[PDB]
Amino acid sequence: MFRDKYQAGFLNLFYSVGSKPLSIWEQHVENGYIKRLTDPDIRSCVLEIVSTTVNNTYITCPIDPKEELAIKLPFLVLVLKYLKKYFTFEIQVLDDMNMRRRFRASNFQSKTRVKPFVCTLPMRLDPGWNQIQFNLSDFTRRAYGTNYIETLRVSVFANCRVRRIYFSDRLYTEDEVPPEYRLI
Amino acid sequence: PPREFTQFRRFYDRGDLPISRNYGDEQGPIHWKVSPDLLDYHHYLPVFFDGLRETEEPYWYFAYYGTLDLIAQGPTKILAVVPQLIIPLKKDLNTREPEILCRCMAVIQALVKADPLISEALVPYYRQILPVFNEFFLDNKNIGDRIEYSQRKHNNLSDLIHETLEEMEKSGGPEAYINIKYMIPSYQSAVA
Amino acid sequence: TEFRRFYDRGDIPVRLVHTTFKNAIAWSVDPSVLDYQHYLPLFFDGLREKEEPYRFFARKGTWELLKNGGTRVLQCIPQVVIPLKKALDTRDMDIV
Amino acid sequence: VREIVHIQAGQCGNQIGAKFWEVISDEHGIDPTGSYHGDSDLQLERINVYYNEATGGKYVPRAILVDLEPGTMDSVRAGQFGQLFRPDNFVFGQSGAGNNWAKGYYTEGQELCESILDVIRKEAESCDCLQGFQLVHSLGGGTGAGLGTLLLNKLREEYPDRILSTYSIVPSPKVSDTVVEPYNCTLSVHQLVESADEVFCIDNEALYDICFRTLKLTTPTYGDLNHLVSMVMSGTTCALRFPGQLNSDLRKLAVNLVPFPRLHFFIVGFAPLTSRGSQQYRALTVPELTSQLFDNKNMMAACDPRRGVYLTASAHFRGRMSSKEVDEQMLNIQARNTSYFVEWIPSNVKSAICDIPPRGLKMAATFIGNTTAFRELFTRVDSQFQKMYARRAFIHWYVNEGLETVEFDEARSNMTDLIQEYEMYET
Ligand SMILES: Nc1nc2c(ncn2[C@@H]2O[C@H](COP(=O)(O)OP(=O)(O)O)[C@@H](O)[C@H]2O)c(=O)[nH]1
Repeated sequence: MFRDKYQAGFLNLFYSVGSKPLSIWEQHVENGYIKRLTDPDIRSCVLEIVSTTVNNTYITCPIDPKEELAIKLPFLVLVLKYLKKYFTFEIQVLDDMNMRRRFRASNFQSKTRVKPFVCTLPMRLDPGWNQIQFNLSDFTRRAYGTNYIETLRVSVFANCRVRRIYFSDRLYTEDEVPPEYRLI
Repeated sequence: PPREFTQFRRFYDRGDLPISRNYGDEQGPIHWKVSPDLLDYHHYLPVFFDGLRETEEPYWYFAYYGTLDLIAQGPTKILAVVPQLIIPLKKDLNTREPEILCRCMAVIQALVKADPLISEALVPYYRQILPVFNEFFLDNKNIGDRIEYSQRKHNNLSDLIHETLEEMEKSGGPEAYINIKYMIPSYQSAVA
Repeated sequence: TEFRRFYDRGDIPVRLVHTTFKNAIAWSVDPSVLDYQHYLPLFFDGLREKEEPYRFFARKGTWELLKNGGTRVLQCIPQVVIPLKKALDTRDMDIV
Repeated sequence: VREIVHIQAGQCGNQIGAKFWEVISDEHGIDPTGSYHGDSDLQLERINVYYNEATGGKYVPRAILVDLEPGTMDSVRAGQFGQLFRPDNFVFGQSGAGNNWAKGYYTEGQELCESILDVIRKEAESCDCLQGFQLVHSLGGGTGAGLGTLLLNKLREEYPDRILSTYSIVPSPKVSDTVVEPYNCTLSVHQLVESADEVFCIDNEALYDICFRTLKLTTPTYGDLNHLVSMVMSGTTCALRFPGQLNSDLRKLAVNLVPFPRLHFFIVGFAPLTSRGSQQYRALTVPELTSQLFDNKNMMAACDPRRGVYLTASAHFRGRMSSKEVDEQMLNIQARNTSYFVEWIPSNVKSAICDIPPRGLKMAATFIGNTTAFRELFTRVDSQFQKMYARRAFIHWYVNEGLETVEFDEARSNMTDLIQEYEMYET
């Protein structure tokens, strides 16, 4: 699904100013909460996820476990607030000869092992709002070497404040974007 | 635990100043009979700290806002009275009602901001204070994707804990974090 | 064929011109900047298609690129022989 | 896809908003405790606009109640839908105003601000699409007017794009309830003009006049007047929640009606209105709706449009009707009264239809218009203010707050400038 729809420019997947921004998103909560609130930081719409055990609390898209996304765009951009706590998220991608491949990055990670079934990345952020961009095509060709194929599933875990999750066809720097597709 | 009798009521019936709520002036919530600078700090402020435990007017309104004004106007002198404030402050926290602790956390946040030396002097007193915080730490509620009103009451007690703990952690210095771990297992440092 | 997958989502840079007289193809990407090592095997795969829209694009793109590319075809021979083998072993009435 | 957070200052405003929630819950079929027990699946198409769901199948409304003394909140909790409001939705001050506009704004406003802003805050990042708040307040009093104007500024600062839709009750010019009122309204107008995107004016004198022209209620109470205001609010926000055949929202209405940034004060009206006994005789049709909407005896504003001319107009319809009949009316009544339409702004009238009418009232309509007749309203309060100001006895009450004497003059100068702007635009 998303297969036959037009996919050019920008294509968002979570943005808290719709009507049920998790209408396509699925939430799993344990030892924590998904709560939606306002920050004095930006005065603009945000969602919060906080939990004691990060692995047991996450959001995944799409809702249907058996069904998958057909988004073509190679760039995934996250605009999130770092809560000075343990954070992780994972992405699923298909490759040229049809093997499912998955990346999961963590801030409490240690190494960058690329054993076949799942790749792991350590990363560090800045306290406040971050604007991480993940070029899936570059990463797939760098790690495994296979070219890029459309993206299957996206999951974000607890202890982070997320306000946008959108895809872009190519890399846009600041101000070559819609005025709200950036940081206030 | 019954309502341990508050000294502030006994000081207020005969001698306390903040009765004045009358304005033809560009002034705030409360007024003083005399300028607070002339007052001593060993007698008035500890009594004011005890008054936050009051539940009915006019006692608690004067005590809460009187504490805020005194801590704002006279931040230099409060360092001497810091040891004497532990006992009345510890009385208020043990009430555990979701209203007194909000006032106490507001005072504490207004207290640590006054001087980094004050917070360094509160490091030995963490063990006397934090157990109430260590109980209420994880009382947030799961609502999913829809709305929080509690913050206009300013009564989401958990969120007050997080900011206030972050405030002692910044001003506490080198040994504040390890003491916090000894009281709060689920806390993780926000030093950077 | 797999060539259906790329064309079905508007990835193959070709379009059809209905100049009434002979159906012809137009390039969304000029042949100069085309990555022959990537696009050439896909055009060879489209020959196995049956219905008209993919069949016409496959023939025109394959013949055009082969007859104008030049020496750039030489490196792509081992990659395009395998789809050519798949096309032949169909034993089809008109794919052969 | 359009979620609105509703704000209520005002002893008047809090009562009006409560009756509005009565109307919405009856329309949607909501138990005054928030449990759905209705009969129409269309009621849940867009219920998220006005409500939240709490875990347990309970719906909580996007309602903010603002006051400075707990008396009104105690009355609201004694109301039918007091349990519908989340208990944290209410805030009240601890030092009353007594309709002193300066006291509420200056001394009480600053303390109130740090508390009040943050539901306006945390509703914003969690109301699923914020394209506008909604505020109902009184202008003659001190608590609603001063605090509402102050919060309107903070709403504009924190939320620039979101539409600040405001509904205000104008001081009654023959007699209104308060008499600090000319001072209060003068100071609130200057704040309202610059920040609020839309301002709607209602007069109690017109409401009583309408009741005795149309309703023939021998002895009405406040409940009827606030119910009519609830009808107007239901008609204004109906297009967002329910289907139709042609619909305009708040931003469309701002686009369609506002020709210039400061000419956005609008009159409001509702049809049909009929006495409880004579409704049987009346055959309710589209021409009957059009005649009632544009008839002067039905305007809920103390300003005769016949003394002025129309700039822009808007009409909305609830229920299933033919568009040809509606637009047949919109041409012929536009041509009938060419003496009231400005020559260089044609297309003054706009049309809209919503599919679901309210209960019992099979066919419904709501009219919002713009006319130069607004100039009479500001003239009356200016005339009353002039000799009151001419002997400064009352401003010393406001000066002791901290308000400068020059503050009254800049509001008066802005008021006169606003009057002049509407005078040139007539020609
Ligand atoms: N229309 C209407 N007006 C009311 C009602 N209750 C109070 N008012 C008006 O509210 C005004 C006084 O408001 P005030 O006590 O100063 O509170 P404020 O609205 O916050 O300024 C008076 O002019 C009353 O006429 C009501 O039920 N309906």
